[PDB]
Amino acid sequence: QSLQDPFLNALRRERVPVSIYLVNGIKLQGQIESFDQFVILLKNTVSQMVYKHAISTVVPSRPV
Amino acid sequence: QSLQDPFLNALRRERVPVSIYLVNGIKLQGQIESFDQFVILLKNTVSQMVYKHAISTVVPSRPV
Amino acid sequence: QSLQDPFLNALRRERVPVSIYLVNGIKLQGQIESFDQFVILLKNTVSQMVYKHAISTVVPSRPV
Amino acid sequence: QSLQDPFLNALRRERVPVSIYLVNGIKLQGQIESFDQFVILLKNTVSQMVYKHAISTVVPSRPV
Amino acid sequence: QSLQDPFLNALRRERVPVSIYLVNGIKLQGQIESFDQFVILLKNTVSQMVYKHAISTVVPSRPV
Amino acid sequence: QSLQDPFLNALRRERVPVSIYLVNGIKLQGQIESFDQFVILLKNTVSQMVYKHAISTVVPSRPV
RNA sequence: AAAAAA
RNA sequence: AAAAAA
RNA sequence: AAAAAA
Repeated sequence: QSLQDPFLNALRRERVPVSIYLVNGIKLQGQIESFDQFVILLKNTVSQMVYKHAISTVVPSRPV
Repeated sequence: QSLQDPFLNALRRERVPVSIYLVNGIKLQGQIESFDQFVILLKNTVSQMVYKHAISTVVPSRPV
Repeated sequence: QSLQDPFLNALRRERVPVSIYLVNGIKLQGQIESFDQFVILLKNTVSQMVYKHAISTVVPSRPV
Repeated sequence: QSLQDPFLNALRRERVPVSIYLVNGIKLQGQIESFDQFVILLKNTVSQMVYKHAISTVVPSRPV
Repeated sequence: QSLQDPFLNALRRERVPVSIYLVNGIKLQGQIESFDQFVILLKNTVSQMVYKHAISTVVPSRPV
Repeated sequence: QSLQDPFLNALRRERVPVSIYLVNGIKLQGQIESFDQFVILLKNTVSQMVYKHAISTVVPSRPV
């Protein structure tokens, strides 16, 4: 089992806007387009690839 | 045996408010809803997913 | 399936200029010549080898 | 075999006060209460869980 | 296969002066003397051991 | 073959004073008493345990 | 120990 | 989101 | 390349 995947899959399904905060404190904003074991694709004006190892937190702008 | 799971599990069941300190010094506050091998679910205004690799310390508010 | 390889591979073939952001905020600019499991080859004035573990994000200049 | 465990077990056994310095330079102080493969429990006024991956050094306040 | 090793082996063979930038932005300069799976030996006035996990980029002072 | 063990082992036996630089720039000074897969034992006023994952470079004072 | 420098 | 504090 | 911002 897991908990990371159902959490991310939910923000993906529901198109909820998230804030992904990186290990350096930088805050990226957009929507989970998709993800795998090591990365998350984050869509704003463009899709960008975010390595998971650089992520602190994934915060939804509203509950799930 | 494990030490991480029992400690985290006790804060979970006992609804103990914790400060989670990140590798960059930032202090997150809330309660542990659940956790898995790589992430912890922290509830305050909302539930954010916190990656364990970004965590320094998990500090209880009261002794457990 | 993978998500990291197809995304990186598309920027490679389509000669798409990318910004690579490091875990320390520094933005590297250039094009992806190639990559493997642990590193990415980035071309600008020269080819530098960038370790994936030092990468936060890989941001395309145009959508892909 | 190992060397990390006999070292920590000694500071635990002997109740020696230690300084654990984190990767961000922060200095935590207390006594090793216990540890496993990934974390160390550090007792001061409260016990807190310190992930090993966030640790630079474990310095005793006196030789072992 | 790989791509990291042929790249480093080339800078080693050809005695090309490199700049190795660390995850903290510090820039070390010298020549790859040798390397393994986890470290690179960098020769200037003295040889020093650089852990790979602390490296951002390996930049040649001229193309390969 | 390994490269890390022979280099570290030579500084150990030859009692060579080394500077150990952390991923945060801090320079530790002393001598290598011993080391294992994950940690290095550094002696100055006392022996501190230094986690390898927190190390950038190990720099000898004299050539070895 | 900056609830966090797109 | 300092093409980068030997 | 801050022997180290509980």
